[PDB]
Amino acid sequence: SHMIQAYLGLGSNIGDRESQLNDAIKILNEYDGISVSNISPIYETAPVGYTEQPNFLNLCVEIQTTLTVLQLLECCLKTEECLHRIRKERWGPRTLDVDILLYGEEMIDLPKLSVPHPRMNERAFVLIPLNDIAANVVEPRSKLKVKDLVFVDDSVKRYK
Ligand SMILES: Nc1nc2nc(S)n(CCO)c2c(=O)[nH]1
Repeated sequence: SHMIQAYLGLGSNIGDRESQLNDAIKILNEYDGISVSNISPIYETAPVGYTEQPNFLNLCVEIQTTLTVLQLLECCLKTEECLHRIRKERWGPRTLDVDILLYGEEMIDLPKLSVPHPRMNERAFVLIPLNDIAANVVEPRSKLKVKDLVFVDDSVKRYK
């Protein structure tokens, strides 16, 4: 029951993107061991990786959690599988990504999981919305607080 403060990164680029983010937050907070305590603004971001796909909506969430980072990962995975289910086949699959960004001030390096991801520092679609809710949290790989990692990126803009 020692509570860890974690940050998650959420994204959806196809379907009702905002409603997808919204549901993921709700589902995560429904776990006995997770309490959603803050949410960033939503940002519309240009796709990173494949450039030929729709824009994402991204946000980040602060949680107070008594789960271990792997149990938290489980909750993330279950939430993805759940909001991926088709609504109507002809509409196609729905989308949602939920990543653990920060878990207390710990560096976690397991074969199935790295928290923070070592390349998270590259991602404005993460850092910008992260900075709205975790500006003063130290990202342990770099040793920089999130407010000092965040950089200018015009491909990321507030959505509402
Ligand atoms: N802008 C942006 N690009 C992305 N590429 C992938 S893959 N993803 C899914 C997150 O890993 C995203 C994303 O959430 N936002």
